[PDB]
Amino acid sequence: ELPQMTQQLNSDDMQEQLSATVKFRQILSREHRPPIDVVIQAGVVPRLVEFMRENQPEMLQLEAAWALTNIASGTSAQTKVVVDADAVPLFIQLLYTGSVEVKEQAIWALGNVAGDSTDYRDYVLQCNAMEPILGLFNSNKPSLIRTATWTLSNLCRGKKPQPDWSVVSQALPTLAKLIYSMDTETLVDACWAISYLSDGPQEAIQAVIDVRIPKRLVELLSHESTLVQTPALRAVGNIVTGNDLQTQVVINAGVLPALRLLLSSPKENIKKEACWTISNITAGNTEQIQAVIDANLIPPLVKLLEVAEDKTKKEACWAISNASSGGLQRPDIIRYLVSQGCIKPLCDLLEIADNRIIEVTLDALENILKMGEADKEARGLNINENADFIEKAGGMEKIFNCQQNENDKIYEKAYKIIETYFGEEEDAVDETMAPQNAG
Amino acid sequence: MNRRKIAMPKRRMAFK
Repeated sequence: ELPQMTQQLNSDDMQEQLSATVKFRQILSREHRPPIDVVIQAGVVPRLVEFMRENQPEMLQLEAAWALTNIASGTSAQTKVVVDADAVPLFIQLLYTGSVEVKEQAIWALGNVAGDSTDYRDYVLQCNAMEPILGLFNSNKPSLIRTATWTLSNLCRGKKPQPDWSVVSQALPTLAKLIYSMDTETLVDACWAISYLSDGPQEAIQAVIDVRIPKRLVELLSHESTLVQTPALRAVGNIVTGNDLQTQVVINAGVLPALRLLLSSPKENIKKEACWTISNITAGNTEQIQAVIDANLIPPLVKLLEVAEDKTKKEACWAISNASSGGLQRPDIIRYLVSQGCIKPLCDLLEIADNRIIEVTLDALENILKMGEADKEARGLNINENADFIEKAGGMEKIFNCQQNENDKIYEKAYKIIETYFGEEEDAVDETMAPQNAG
Repeated sequence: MNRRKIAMPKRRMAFK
């Protein structure tokens, strides 16, 4: 019964035009195997697009837009059809004019369109949707705010390329309020949108900080739902890729104790992101490395370095290694790391199959040795305590083998460690290793 | 301070 419907939708009688649009909208709503393909191939999209113009009944506009939305929320190719019919600008102008039911349809449509790819995202923005979308967050209608937030986050999503910052940054003031919503889905989507916005240059991080977002985000790290934790954690982590002052705002908002909580999350990936986040704080200045230690984060970090999944261990190793940087100007830090038992896990990690981490791990071990060496030379002792700890943990053997690694920098640092801190007993090797090695 | 994440991802639709 479809070629009939296609003709009833062409009738100049406004009465039949509606009846037809309504029948389309209904089959297009079937839960199981919607007939989106068949309806598209009957050529009726452009006809439905016309039914959304200003010069049309409020009741017809609704049904046409609802039908099209059902199409645009299908496959990437069925969304493409709706976009190629120039439906976006009419969806957009319906956000101003239309009633609330109509607004909710168009906002959902534009969300599905904006979420298909970075091109469609830019396209929605170029068609000046930002202005009307923001205007929706007055409605005090929970389901509409929920939807508008979902769409909003899709306009911010994507790093390569980033969206036009001068446009998407206009949403910061609204989001700043949205992360106070009591509707979980809203809250979640608002946090995603912030995680995307904060994921960029120092100018973007600063925008996030200047609307006072970071205070609230830190509070949200202890929300009961991991659906909130995740994006919130991520936004906070992105802020701390920034400079020392930026990082300091998040520490000042209470992020270290919240990170403590997350280092014992049931989800492995929350723990991984938490480690990453802490590692970017121990990459910070000496006060901040001390703040990390004062928040009792080292002990769980060390525990994860020994028993966590590999991806989590690498991130934890960064956190502990970055922290030993500050050990050359504050030797208390290294002493505390050592005493917390981080030597054996760092050593055991040298055999991981990742040269990026082996390097970081050797840098951490060198810093521990340099502090152990300056410790014994400062008080006329004849032994490097830290060197003996590394030796007794089978770390000497492991560092020794790193000289048989293909990366020249790894070999060179390992060679240096064996010569400097293990002098009489373990030879360093020079370059007859012309049959190279690694992978 | 030091390191971007491996991928922005942590996107709502793709993550875990």
